[PDB]
Amino acid sequence: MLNPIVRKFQYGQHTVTLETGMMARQATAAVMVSMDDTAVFVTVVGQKKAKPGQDFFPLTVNYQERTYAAGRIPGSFRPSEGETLIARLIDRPIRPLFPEGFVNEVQVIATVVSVNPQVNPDIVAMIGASAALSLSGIPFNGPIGAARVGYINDQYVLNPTQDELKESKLDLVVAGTEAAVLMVESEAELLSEDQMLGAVVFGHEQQQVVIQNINELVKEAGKPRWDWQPEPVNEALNARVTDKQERYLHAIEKNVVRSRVLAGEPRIDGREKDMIRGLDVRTGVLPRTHGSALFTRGETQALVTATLGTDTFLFHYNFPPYSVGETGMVGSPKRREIGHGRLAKRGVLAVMPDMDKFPYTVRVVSEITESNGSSSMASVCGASLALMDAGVPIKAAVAGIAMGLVKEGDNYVVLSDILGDEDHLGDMDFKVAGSRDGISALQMDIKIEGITKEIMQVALNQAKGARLHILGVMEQAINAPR
Amino acid sequence: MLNPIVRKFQYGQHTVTLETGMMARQATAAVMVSMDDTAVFVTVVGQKKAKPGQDFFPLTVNYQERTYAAGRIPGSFRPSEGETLIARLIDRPIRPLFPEGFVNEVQVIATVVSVNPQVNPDIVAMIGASAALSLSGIPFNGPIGAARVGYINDQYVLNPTQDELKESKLDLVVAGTEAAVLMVESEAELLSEDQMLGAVVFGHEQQQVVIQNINELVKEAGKPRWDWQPEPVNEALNARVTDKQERYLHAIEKNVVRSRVLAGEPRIDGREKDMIRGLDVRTGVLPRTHGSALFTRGETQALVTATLGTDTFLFHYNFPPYSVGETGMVGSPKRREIGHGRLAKRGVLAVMPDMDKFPYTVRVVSEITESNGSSSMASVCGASLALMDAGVPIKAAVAGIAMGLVKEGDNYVVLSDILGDEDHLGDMDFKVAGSRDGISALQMDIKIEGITKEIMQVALNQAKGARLHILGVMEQAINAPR
Amino acid sequence: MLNPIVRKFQYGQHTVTLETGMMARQATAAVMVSMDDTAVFVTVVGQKKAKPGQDFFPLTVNYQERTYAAGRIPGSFRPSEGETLIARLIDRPIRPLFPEGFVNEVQVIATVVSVNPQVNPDIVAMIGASAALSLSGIPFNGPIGAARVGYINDQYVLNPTQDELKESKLDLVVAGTEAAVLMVESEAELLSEDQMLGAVVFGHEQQQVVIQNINELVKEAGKPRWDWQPEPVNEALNARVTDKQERYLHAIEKNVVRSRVLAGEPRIDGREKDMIRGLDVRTGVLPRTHGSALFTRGETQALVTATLGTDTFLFHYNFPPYSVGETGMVGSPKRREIGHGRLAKRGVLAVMPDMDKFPYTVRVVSEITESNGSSSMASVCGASLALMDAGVPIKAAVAGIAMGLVKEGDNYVVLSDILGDEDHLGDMDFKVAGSRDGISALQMDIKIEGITKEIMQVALNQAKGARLHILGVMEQAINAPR
Amino acid sequence: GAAGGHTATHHASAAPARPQP
Amino acid sequence: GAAGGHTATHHASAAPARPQP
Amino acid sequence: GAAGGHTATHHASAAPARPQP
Ligand SMILES: [Mn+2]
Ligand SMILES: [Mn+2]
Ligand SMILES: [Mn+2]
Ligand SMILES: [Mn+2]
Ligand SMILES: [Mn+2]
Ligand SMILES: [Mn+2]
Repeated sequence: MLNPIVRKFQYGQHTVTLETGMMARQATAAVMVSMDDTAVFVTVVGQKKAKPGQDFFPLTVNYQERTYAAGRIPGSFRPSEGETLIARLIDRPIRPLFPEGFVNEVQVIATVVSVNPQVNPDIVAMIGASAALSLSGIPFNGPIGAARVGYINDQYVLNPTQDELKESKLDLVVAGTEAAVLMVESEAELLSEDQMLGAVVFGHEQQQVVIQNINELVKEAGKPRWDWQPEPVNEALNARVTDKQERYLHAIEKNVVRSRVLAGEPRIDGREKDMIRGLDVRTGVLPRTHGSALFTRGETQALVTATLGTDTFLFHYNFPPYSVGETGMVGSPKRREIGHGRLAKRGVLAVMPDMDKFPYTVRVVSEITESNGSSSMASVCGASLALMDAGVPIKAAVAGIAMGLVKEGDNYVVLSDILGDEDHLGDMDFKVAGSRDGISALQMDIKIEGITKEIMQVALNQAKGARLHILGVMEQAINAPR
Repeated sequence: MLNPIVRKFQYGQHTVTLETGMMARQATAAVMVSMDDTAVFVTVVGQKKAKPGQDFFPLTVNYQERTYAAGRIPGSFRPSEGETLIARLIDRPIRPLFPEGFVNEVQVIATVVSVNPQVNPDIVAMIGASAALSLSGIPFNGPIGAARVGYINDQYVLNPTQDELKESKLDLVVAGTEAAVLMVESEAELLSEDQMLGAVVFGHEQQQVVIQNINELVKEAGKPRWDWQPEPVNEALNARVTDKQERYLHAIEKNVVRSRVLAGEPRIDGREKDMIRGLDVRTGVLPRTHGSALFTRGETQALVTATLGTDTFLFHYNFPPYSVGETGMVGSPKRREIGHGRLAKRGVLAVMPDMDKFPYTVRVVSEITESNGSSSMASVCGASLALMDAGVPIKAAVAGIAMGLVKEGDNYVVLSDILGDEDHLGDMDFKVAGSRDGISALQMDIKIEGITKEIMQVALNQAKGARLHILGVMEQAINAPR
Repeated sequence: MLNPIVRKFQYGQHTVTLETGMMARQATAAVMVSMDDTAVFVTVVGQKKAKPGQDFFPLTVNYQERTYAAGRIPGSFRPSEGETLIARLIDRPIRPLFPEGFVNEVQVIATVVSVNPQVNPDIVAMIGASAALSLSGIPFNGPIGAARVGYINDQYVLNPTQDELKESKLDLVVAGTEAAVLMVESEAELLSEDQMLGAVVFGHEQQQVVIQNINELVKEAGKPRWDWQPEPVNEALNARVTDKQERYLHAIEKNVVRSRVLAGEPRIDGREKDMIRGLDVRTGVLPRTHGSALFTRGETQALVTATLGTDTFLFHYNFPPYSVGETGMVGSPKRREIGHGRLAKRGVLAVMPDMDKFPYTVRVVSEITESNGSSSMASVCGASLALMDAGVPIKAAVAGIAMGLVKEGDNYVVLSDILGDEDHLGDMDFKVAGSRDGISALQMDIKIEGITKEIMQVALNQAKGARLHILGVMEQAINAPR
Repeated sequence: GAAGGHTATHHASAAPARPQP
Repeated sequence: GAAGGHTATHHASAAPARPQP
Repeated sequence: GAAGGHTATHHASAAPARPQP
């Protein structure tokens, strides 16, 4: 006999249905999530025992859309770019919630079984993974909420439909727990810092009903929590022990950098907390392409090209191994290229001219020749210069930067233009792209609690000045498209 | 100087030519097989020495059709689904003939060099592998025969042509040695148990001339038999030592189960030898698809969907890692998905309506959410309910089951609805699919001698009742297509 | 601040620009090479430390053409066949210049950023790799030159354009250092031995200006040479210690063969220095194909087919694992198939009939059933017989052979029809294909200095007789296309 | 409206049983 | 004519600087 | 009819030989 445990709740203009304890019973947990007519079957399998010599935590999130979900039969057609991006939209918020030291293999599989053309399955899958990981018993400090925030008629809209996104000046996706925001992925039409930040708070407050309803479902049908504890801290072994290529467990060396930044001492390369690296802006680097640009920000360089033809706006991103001075594979999008490429696309999509004024298919290819701090934001700067070189009449010039944060108690330091080493060690990756008048793209990845409205407001303010500084240098080289 | 050793023989309405000892001389053996105008060049390479810490026997059968075989040049086109299925039609009968303990790496490569549009290369390749493995000297308890059995005008037809298959009510492929039948793969238009069984005996008796002619070719051109013997049985170490997920070398634990079944004691889960697991039949599970069905047979569950469009009948089969409570890859057809998918397709193809009465392209996708005993037969049950939900006017409802056999001397036990653990330990995998009036699909995989007409007749009779029981439960939910 | 070091020089009818020390600074070296409007960005990364138990030198050359280079946007489109062949045109000359014992991982990545439709990027990429490897500091006994040699109006043309190649009777690509020639890859319209050899000398003398200009660039912007030395020769362990399948560190056993050949003693299989293996020529092997041929040269056999249809001349080359008596993968072009296939294509392309006289698409597929010495040249012989079997009116019959050279001081031995074992041990791989009147294809791979005009002239003369001998046997079977 | 086993239009279930002769 | 940083039509550079308030 | 080396229409063979000067 099969017994389905069902909980329904109102979420904006939709009803979210959660079913468990019936389908896929050999999985650690499995939920059928339905937001109106769109449905995603999410499963989580966590291995009971960790492997002997495991150095990292293996988390694999698999997203897959079925053709039968829309009621279609495939023609002449390995996950697509859209499926990989949504898989990362699930992976990013859930990853830092597994306790420090947890090494067991966990796999999340989300498959779309039904889809309404107006309701996007990406939010449905994120709620499904949040429900499954909480019902499983696997140590997971959730549950998380998922909310898409629009901006129609100067007002924030919770989970706007595909038709409502046409009127919206914002496509922000926010994820986080009851305590603090974890992820943020968005695209905007040059909105101010307060408008962008207000959207993060709006979505985080609205997604609380999702967290509350998963919690109650765990109280009713949740499997007993995994009896797990990390290997105890041994003090006997702990207390006993400018250029990136020249400089680069050393947990103590990682601590020294963190303690130096909080004290107010110069950074690893010698810069201050708000200083930007050496800039080099160039236009017309390649003779046979329509537009070419070579943007350099310290030890981060991008060779960006623009091609005109007769999707209307294509963006490609290449990350070769020689950018970091290493020998790897080529052509294979290492769980990065698709993510950073769409990030750089969202930073440029706002200033792109209308098809009525400029009826041409534009493809932008970014080549990362050097990487030492956010090559995705360097691609945003390079794209703007390459489009102006090609003769593409973009509304305004666009630049991007990456921001870092080290927080200790109530003492926090906002870092401008973070390095490769400064990423791994910070508590918050913070990428802002936009023009002199607004923000086109905003990305957040937070791992700590205590991150509030004010701290994020100061972080955006220092990011705005960092953006305006590069835009000033960019204007000195080129300021108008052919 | 090259000298070809040639032996020709009559096989039905064709002449089968076997050439060896001339082409590909660095291979352990190599035959050029020609049934009339269709030719497949089959090669076998067996490694002389086994690897140090090898736990299993590595057998790889590679089938490949060349475009020049039909006299064609490729247009805009990794083995296809048809090439993978035929590779398994060669792999299945040859695998259990290698002596128990043989661990050396053996690879069979069959390439089609010529093809008659009427004579199917699949039987030609199976004879070629049978000839090559026997001439090689590699320990192989063959040779095996290969026969396609049709059913035209109430009579069995040996190796029917593609035009004769249009009139035939049967497409049975049988393989086995001189002693007993090993494999069976078929598709039928609701034929009785005696009609299906008679076809297996007919084909096995007709393919004896193939075995006799390979034997004579081995007497003339066969390489000296490999001087091989397994590592001796050490008694010093041998004599010294309901839910599937909760319960699951232990050769003794494997023996305990076998001895329990033969004695007449309840099975691992507590069922009797002819009892079927708990059934759950559902219709209309997904809101955005045309037809949906959720079929559950104990701990085996399948989410099956049906899609209508304007090959006419497509069948897709997905086996995700969460079905067994494990963490594996997704999207990659692990040497299963293609095999079980076509098996479930053949079980439903008989009841599918004519294109004159129902002119629509139908795609059926099966999602294995739980697996503990033949998820392919659960897909047959799920497809029938999904088609009736979609409004597809199938001739009759169709269900499937897997059967097992433990034989010891003359004492044998026929097992109904076998578990995942009961497969590995049984001597015969036996899958029957059909309606209340006949058999649509029948699959056999036997590893033992002494398997006769009577024992297989009792096995089918218990399978028929097992099929009728599920069909009765299926009728209680739905009995007519919209 | 970024400072580009630039050196320009005249090369034939073009100006070659080399830029370094600005882009991709974390790579061991990186050059932007531009021959007129065609540009290839070449990078080299060499690892500072070698891996513990490394047995071979890992060199990976990656060539990739960008669609934005020609100013195009991709439609509905893993490196292509053209990209893989050019990658080998870079790999072949650079590989034997790394000192004996060098085991560190080196990767060369060449990406085309701009392309003139008349100037081929393949020569540009070869100069780029030569410049990068010399500027890096990594132990590399270059720099090498790169030259394409044409033959218009009985005169040699340095780097002919795509329009000039239409008039040319030669497409020879030569690479080598200041001292000696290393590689040679060509295609010709039945040119004499002196015409082919003169082209190698012409190109090697013309490419000296490339070597001179890279040297000066190293004097100005070259990184300090890597302080590297191989593990010293230990004498304590050194002084202490017909059929191919039956016969097959043993550096002493490798030395015994080399010393035997130089002395004048019979080869491993028993042949003399100019003797050819046992030949078997057959026509009409497969009944359903248009033309079929089975060519056997000792223990090297090729099943070659020809298909007619209504690129105009397609050539496919398959190298299965059973050809050497091994068990490997199938379908995957192991860094060979594409190389040997185009080699065999270039050997047959000269005698192929005009589209005006014979307006049909011809596809030739070669199946290597046995391999023990240059299966690519056996494919040339097999193709000529298969085309004549199909009824394709080729201008003349074409055959191919592989030649070897052992040199010691001034004593050298030219080997005819080399074995698989005789390749690994020789100093020069030398493949010649052509008719009775000229040479269609010529390939060279030299690893030693002292290789001069006279020695190569004697090597071609012995190759010509070896070619005429097989052509005589080929004529005895078939001499006219249907 | 919703997806899953609970929203099924038709349903039939049976306990582990021995089939009729 | 040529490719690279040297053949650039437009150029602007700045030393590591603290942005304006 | 059949495939292989035996069904070949044309055939020519030669023992290991030294080519003519
Ligand atoms: Mn799932
Ligand atoms: Mn990061
Ligand atoms: Mn074969
Ligand atoms: Mn099985
Ligand atoms: Mn490069
Ligand atoms: Mn070679």
